[PDB]
Amino acid sequence: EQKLISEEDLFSTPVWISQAQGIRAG
Amino acid sequence: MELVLKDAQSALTVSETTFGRDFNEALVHQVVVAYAAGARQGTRAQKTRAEVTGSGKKPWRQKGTGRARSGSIKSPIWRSGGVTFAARPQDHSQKVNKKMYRGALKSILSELVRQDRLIVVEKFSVEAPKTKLLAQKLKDMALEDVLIITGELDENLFLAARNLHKVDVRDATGIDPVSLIAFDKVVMTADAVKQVEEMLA
Amino acid sequence: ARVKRGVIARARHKKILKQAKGYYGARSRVYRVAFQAVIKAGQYAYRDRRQRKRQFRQLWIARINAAARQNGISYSKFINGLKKASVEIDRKILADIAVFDKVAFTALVEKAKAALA
Amino acid sequence: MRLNTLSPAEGSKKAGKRLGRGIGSGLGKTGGRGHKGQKSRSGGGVRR
Amino acid sequence: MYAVFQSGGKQHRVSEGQTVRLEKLDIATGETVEFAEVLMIANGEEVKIGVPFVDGGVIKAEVVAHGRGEKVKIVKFRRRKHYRKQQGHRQWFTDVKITGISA
RNA sequence: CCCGGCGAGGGGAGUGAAAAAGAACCUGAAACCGUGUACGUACAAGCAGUGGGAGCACGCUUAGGCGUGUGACUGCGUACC
Repeated sequence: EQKLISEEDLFSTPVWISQAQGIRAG
Repeated sequence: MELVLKDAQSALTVSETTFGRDFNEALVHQVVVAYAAGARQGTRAQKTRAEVTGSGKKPWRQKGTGRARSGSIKSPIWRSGGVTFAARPQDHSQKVNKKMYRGALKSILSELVRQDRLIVVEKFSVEAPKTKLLAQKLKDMALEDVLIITGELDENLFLAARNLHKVDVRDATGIDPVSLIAFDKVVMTADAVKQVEEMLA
Repeated sequence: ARVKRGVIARARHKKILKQAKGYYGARSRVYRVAFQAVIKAGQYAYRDRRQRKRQFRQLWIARINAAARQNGISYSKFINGLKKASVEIDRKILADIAVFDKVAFTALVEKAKAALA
Repeated sequence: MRLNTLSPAEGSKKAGKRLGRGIGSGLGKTGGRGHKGQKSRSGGGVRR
Repeated sequence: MYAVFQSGGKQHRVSEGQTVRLEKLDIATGETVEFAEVLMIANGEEVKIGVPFVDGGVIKAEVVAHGRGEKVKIVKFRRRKHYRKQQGHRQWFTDVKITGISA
């Protein structure tokens, strides 16, 4: 036993930009 | 201006300007505050954001992430490594004018007379260096919580008093403002008066 | 001289949640919401101590009118009648008398009718 | 005369300011600096 | 039998044995007060005022209690202008028991 | 000693000054989640408050329109920074 602690957890961080979509655009 | 000797019945003539003058409350207060300040071990510190251990990588960018902007993991808003205005060791002592100190001693001593807390004797000493011996004497004099000031640094008297919590022994040269206040009664030898008198004059 | 805040902060928050009992939802549970609710309670409370004095007089006036017209005179003339008869019984008392003693009120209508003619 | 019967001369221990401590103090928020501009800033202001 | 009288800069309709709460009167809690300015007396029959006040009309009463009413909180609050106050108030009163309506 | 998969969890007894000190073990807040009694609500529209204010339920108001709870109707009312 009952340690109950498998997880690090050490949760991951995404970065940075997949989508840069417009527009205004000028 | 005469202070009556306890048992010898030989009154002692003292300077009214030293032992017979008015109580200056504002002055005495200032000297007692500075003595207590003068007794500090100004010993402390904390860590500034410069002294917290860690590195100065930006934890995560000036833009694009949904989080609040960061610059240092040691920012004082952050958990760990706070202390915006960390302490240094410092000197808490204050200046006192020579004259303001002496003026203050005289006012307190003059009050002691008026409140019957000052006790004059021809002699004050003990035989063997046994606290028990002193204890017997003090009961006999009807004294309990008391400061003893003697003519010379008497050693037997000095040794016998050390374990008695309500008793302290002092030579005239080593007196201080707060001790003269901190005890119910104060005992001085004839010799002790003459030395204190010359000192304040 | 490090000061820990837990004891004082709880007491200050508890006073507010106590003033907010009976409010709906977060307003009686959640400090941030309760605090805004308790102030506004105070704002309204102050104001309606002024308003309360307005509402009651309008009620007394409205009732005297009905009772006055029952004895065959309008409010405006009845009051004028009482003034010129130097009757100074106020409308709190008159509206009370209008309800519980219709015969005494009729006697005040005559008193005010005599003066007015 | 005891260590708990001594008190300061009248008017001699003025309490001094503590800024940014709410409405009642009278100097909560902004801290006597007004709003914005060079004088309002950390380290902010001009030389002799 | 009831009567009408002025005392707290306000008027009250009262009968014998009734207790009525007035503005503060400077009278000890066992002494007797008279109200000699009475706006109406009504019994089987009813004598009302012409000249303000009943001619032969006197109300006698006994002071029973001085005290203060339940506390009320005053709040002032000017939104967005960094301004607020709070304040307390308790209003004084005297309670009197009507012991005689003299017609 | 029981229920219980020769289970996990319980419920008993016993130890223990006290197990609601019993191994996610000193005390043990709110957010949040629960069960239990009281009152309210399926014709009534809005910073949900406050000023009135009927009815019902408690505590007798322990003889007297008193304390609490709830509170239909209605009047005033566009949160903070």
